[PDB]
Amino acid sequence: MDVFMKGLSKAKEGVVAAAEKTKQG
Repeated sequence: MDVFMKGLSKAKEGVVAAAEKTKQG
């Protein structure tokens, strides 16, 4: 499940990226 965790975390970074970009514009 390590890979799955990395996959989720990788997606999270993108959602965070979106969250920051959206909350800053």
